[PDB]
Amino acid sequence: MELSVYNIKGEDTGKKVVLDDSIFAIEPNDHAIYLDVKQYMANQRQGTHKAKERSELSGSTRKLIRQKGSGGARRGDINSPLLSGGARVFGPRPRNYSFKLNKKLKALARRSALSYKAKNNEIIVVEDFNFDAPKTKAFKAISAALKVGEKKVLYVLPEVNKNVYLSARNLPNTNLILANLINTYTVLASKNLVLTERSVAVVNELFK
Amino acid sequence: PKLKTNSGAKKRFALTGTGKIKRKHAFKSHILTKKTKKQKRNLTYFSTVHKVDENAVKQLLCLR
Amino acid sequence: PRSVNHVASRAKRKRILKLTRGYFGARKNVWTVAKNTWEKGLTYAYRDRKSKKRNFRALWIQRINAAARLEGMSYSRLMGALHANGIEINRKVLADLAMNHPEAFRAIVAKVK
Amino acid sequence: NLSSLKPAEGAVKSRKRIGRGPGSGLGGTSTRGHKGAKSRSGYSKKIGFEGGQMPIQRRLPKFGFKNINRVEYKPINLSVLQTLSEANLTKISVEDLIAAGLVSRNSLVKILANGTVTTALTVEAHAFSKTAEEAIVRAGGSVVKL
RNA sequence: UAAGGGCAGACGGUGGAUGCCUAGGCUCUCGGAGGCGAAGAAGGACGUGAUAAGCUGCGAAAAGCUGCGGGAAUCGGCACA
RNA sequence: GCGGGGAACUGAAACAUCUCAUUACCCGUAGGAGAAGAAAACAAAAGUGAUUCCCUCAGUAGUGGCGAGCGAACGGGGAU
RNA sequence: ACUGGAAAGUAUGGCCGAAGAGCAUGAAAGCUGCGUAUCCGACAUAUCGAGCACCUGAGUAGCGCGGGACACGAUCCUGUGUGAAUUGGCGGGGCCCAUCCCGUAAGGCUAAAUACUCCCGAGAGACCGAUAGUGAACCAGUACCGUGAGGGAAAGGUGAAAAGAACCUCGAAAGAGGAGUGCAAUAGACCCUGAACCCGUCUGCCUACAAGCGGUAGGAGCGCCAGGUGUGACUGCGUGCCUUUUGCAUAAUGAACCUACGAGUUACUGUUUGUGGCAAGGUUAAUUGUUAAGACAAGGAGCCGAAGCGAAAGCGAGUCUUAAAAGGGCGCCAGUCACGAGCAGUAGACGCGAAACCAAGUGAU
RNA sequence: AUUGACCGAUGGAGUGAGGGCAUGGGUGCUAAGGUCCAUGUCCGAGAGGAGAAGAAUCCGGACCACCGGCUAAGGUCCCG
RNA sequence: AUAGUAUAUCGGUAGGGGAGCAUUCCAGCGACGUAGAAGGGAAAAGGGCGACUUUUUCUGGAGUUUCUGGAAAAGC
Ligand SMILES: [K+]
Ligand SMILES: [K+]
Ligand SMILES: [K+]
Ligand SMILES: [K+]
Ligand SMILES: [K+]
Ligand SMILES: [Mg+2]
Ligand SMILES: [Mg+2]
Ligand SMILES: [Mg+2]
Ligand SMILES: [Mg+2]
Ligand SMILES: [Mg+2]
Ligand SMILES: [Mg+2]
Ligand SMILES: [Mg+2]
Ligand SMILES: [Mg+2]
Ligand SMILES: [Mg+2]
Ligand SMILES: [Mg+2]
Ligand SMILES: [Mg+2]
Ligand SMILES: [Mg+2]
Ligand SMILES: [Mg+2]
Ligand SMILES: [Mg+2]
Ligand SMILES: [Mg+2]
Ligand SMILES: [Mg+2]
Ligand SMILES: [Mg+2]
Ligand SMILES: [Mg+2]
Ligand SMILES: [Mg+2]
Ligand SMILES: [Mg+2]
Ligand SMILES: [Mg+2]
Ligand SMILES: [Mg+2]
Ligand SMILES: [Mg+2]
Ligand SMILES: [Mg+2]
Ligand SMILES: [Mg+2]
Ligand SMILES: [Mg+2]
Ligand SMILES: [Mg+2]
Ligand SMILES: [Mg+2]
Ligand SMILES: [Mg+2]
Ligand SMILES: [Mg+2]
Ligand SMILES: [Mg+2]
Ligand SMILES: [Mg+2]
Ligand SMILES: [Mg+2]
Ligand SMILES: [Mg+2]
Ligand SMILES: [Mg+2]
Ligand SMILES: [Mg+2]
Ligand SMILES: [Mg+2]
Ligand SMILES: [Mg+2]
Ligand SMILES: [Mg+2]
Ligand code: NA
Ligand code: NA
Ligand code: NA
Ligand code: NA
Ligand code: NA
Ligand code: NA
Repeated sequence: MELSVYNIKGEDTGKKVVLDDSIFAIEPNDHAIYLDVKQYMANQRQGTHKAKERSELSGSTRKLIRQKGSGGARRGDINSPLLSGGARVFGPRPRNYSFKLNKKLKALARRSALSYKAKNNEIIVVEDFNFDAPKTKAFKAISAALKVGEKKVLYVLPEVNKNVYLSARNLPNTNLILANLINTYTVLASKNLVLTERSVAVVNELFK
Repeated sequence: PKLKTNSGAKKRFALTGTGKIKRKHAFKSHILTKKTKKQKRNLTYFSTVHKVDENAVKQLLCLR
Repeated sequence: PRSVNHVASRAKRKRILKLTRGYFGARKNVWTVAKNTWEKGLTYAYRDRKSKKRNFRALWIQRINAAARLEGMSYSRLMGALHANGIEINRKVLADLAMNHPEAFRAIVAKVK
Repeated sequence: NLSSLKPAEGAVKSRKRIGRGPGSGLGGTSTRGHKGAKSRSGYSKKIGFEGGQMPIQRRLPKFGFKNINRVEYKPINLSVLQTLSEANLTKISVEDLIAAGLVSRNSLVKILANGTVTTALTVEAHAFSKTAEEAIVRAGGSVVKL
């Protein structure tokens, strides 16, 4: 799959780039996508939740009333869960939610999402650009010139470009990622994918 | 934690190639003259654990 | 997260308490008394749907017996004469004819007598 | 596409939940029967127990001993040697056998006679069975024990 | 017919559930630090206001005294009159 | 953290060896950490060289009214 | 501009953005306020050669008796009684001896990688939201109980703003009816919303010849609003529910009623199975690098599969049994890593409940 | 002939206090709503109909609805 | 359930298996609300069946929610 290349002013320059066929033209595996996204959200979890069990309450372990003769229900100590203000039984405990996925499984799910993008025709290749200073109005021009600014868009960049990061930070529906840290969830979280002409070469060698 | 093997089972049983469990026979220790040679020869052989006891023996050996 | 279904748990009780309106005393509005009474009533209704077919056939036969006897014939002999003649009119129709259209009933009797 | 995710059919299933009413078919006694030891909270099975009768791991004797100088050889059969050589070779060796993932680095190799070794090879293994050695030497090969 | 009673509805009483909310909790991450005291500590008693129970701050110099840096129209604590 | 003393219920479907556990608890006394630490060491004719901590080795070798149970090290991969 | 008590809402048209985090403001604010991005700042104080046989640790090493620690019911420690040698020495390599190998006891000192949180600063949460969450959101280790050690609560919300109701009427005044404030007073101080059990008044129908778990299935009349709704003369059938039992209307157990609370959960190690990845191979653990916790890339140590038989030496599609054979036994003639689920064990392990045992204290008012 | 009712492998159980009746028996007193076995059956875990009212006697195995019809055991003077 | 509409079958305690509803919170695509959200009272209508859902009206005066997937302090 070869795609045309546009400039910042959103005008085709005739120059074309090629996308590796093993990355962008496979048959997507939808169960692989389901597992990679489930793993991503689980690894974002911080399981800091807890309620107090019976051995953690502040009451004394003394027997409240004698076993027989009182005429009511038999009772032990004040921390019983049957009592008002007593122990919480089988409540939350601090948990680690991460699980393992095979490395080859994650590589296949990355290719399936990129194949979905290539098939839905939501991939734009733009020439590499660098700003002299951070200006949010400058980066809005590229998005408006590329006609991807009314919906969530992802910019794939090959290097740091601190000026570019600061120019795109304030804009609501804009996400920036490095071309070597691409994961399944961030690809599928945006309607449009804007690849820089140097990020194509980075992706082709890495995720082949 | 890790499952623990029963110390007495790991000195009395063994596994074979297809998964059966090797065992010795009892009644072979000290009162021997009154038994027959056929009986003693049958008792000297190794045997396998019965199907109804395989579950317990595997639990003792940790499903091994 | 902590999940308590306060509104849903209370709505289940309120729906049933609409069905127990009209009962005597605490059986209409006190929850564990009323629910007990309502459940027992549903068991009666399943049994009483069946007994309805028994009671209405017995009432049809009694009316047919009185109408036939005014024309010199008991129920057992009249029914024996109808089934002998192939007439397939059912007891609900005949009882209605016995009570509200006595002239049509008399024509069925005059056909087998 | 995060709005329309779907797992494969029959891949996820709901967990069992007991003690939550009659309609589930799992309430009341909650799959435990009526009384006895097994119905109580905190019951666990005594693995070797048989009710008091002498258990099977006691009725039977112990046997044998383990040798602290035991030597085990990884078996590499004849038909593997001819397959690997043609696929990749006319002088087989342990470092070649390790390089093809057929044996671990620190492992000893004995050559056995399950197959044919028609191709004429010089072989360097730690040990050789009598029949396996004859198979190579008959087929115009060489056997080097080292 | 109704001394009284039954059921339904309307409108109220009582009570404080529910919904919404937070001023306080719970589990942690990252960085620092790991003491105070005979030059009298931790913790207390008694006092201290125009007015002064209780808290807070303070110590017979007692809601406080003196410098230096900051800051700019209100201020005499919670807290009113 | 390091020292000095030190239970029982419980498990062994009873119980005394054993277990619970060198735990609870009591007492003495440091530091920002403490203890350890530079081979009268491991290994097995092949080698590694102070101590500490993590992953393995391994529920293995052993130990045990050889019951219930208890349970290493060598070697390898790391932090430093 | 509209709606509104009140715009921050909605619809136009602008503008800023290294600032579209947030909180407050009469409803939901990038442009109202405090802020945020970014940049700039301290008078103080705090912190950052040959030979030679001279030496090389003594009540010590070692040993007997009795104990203790080592995974352990040769090695290390010692209460009691004893007791060496000196480089050709001494100690260890799991009784012990020989040989060989390794090392130098009876002197000492040393950072890092490890353990923890009374506390300070900055943050976060598929954690709670007032019977929850700390015992304690308020007043809290308080009130209260006990000789004492000690035990130990309940209790949040008017309104945007007190504008917290001048004045009149009935009353001795408590209480109300008005007036007024306010979007609202059925927001009026115990004040947001305002449920149930329980308690009244009114209206409609039924009820003083009638006898059983109180309903259910039929069925006139009457009263309301076009066939719906309230009631129910009269008739048929009908001994609550739970639990425990061979069997309960049972005169076996259990509950005054309502609202709220209340009992198979999680971690680790296995095993079976549904679904996937890779495939004669499968898979990384600790940890490391880059970026800004995550993400991506490394890390092959190890583990499982790949040959079995034999107690073992060892032989090997065979092996063991045999003096040998025949016979006979065991073998020969797609795995692995995950995700979901069932089950097992270790943890309090579905919940509540003993009589008791042990340790350290408090008590002879 | 037979709606398929049997077996192996492997995941999950519950049960291990039974009871009445008929037949063959022991015991008891040719007593017991007694007790201990065997063979069927039903209750247990089974509603409906007859027996006035009865766990297991006689008839009969309830997917739901019907103001349709034919029958079983047992009945047809009235309550019915 | 079998065969692909036909035949059979559908009483149930302990117990085994299948398929669903509601509740709290999260991700994604999206909606509703001072021209009246949640909650509370009344009424009507739905569902192979059900757990439940929808609409109208009074109160109330600020939040609520469809679908697909995910996790539980998930039902007296
Ligand atoms: K015995
Ligand atoms: K009220
Ligand atoms: K009368
Ligand atoms: K009693
Ligand atoms: K909510
Ligand atoms: Mg106690
Ligand atoms: Mg609590
Ligand atoms: Mg729970
Ligand atoms: Mg012997
Ligand atoms: Mg069941
Ligand atoms: Mg029950
Ligand atoms: Mg029970
Ligand atoms: Mg029992
Ligand atoms: Mg049982
Ligand atoms: Mg218990
Ligand atoms: Mg009311
Ligand atoms: Mg509340
Ligand atoms: Mg000044
Ligand atoms: Mg015991
Ligand atoms: Mg100090
Ligand atoms: Mg250190
Ligand atoms: Mg030795
Ligand atoms: Mg509280
Ligand atoms: Mg109101
Ligand atoms: Mg109110
Ligand atoms: Mg009379
Ligand atoms: Mg009894
Ligand atoms: Mg039973
Ligand atoms: Mg009865
Ligand atoms: Mg009674
Ligand atoms: Mg009892
Ligand atoms: Mg009672
Ligand atoms: Mg009772
Ligand atoms: Mg009750
Ligand atoms: Mg109760
Ligand atoms: Mg028994
Ligand atoms: Mg028995
Ligand atoms: Mg009997
Ligand atoms: Mg008899
Ligand atoms: Mg008996
Ligand atoms: Mg039966
Ligand atoms: Mg049937
Ligand atoms: Mg059924
Ligand atoms: Mg719950
Ligand atoms: Na049950
Ligand atoms: Na009256
Ligand atoms: Na003075
Ligand atoms: Na032979
Ligand atoms: Na309204
Ligand atoms: Na409830």
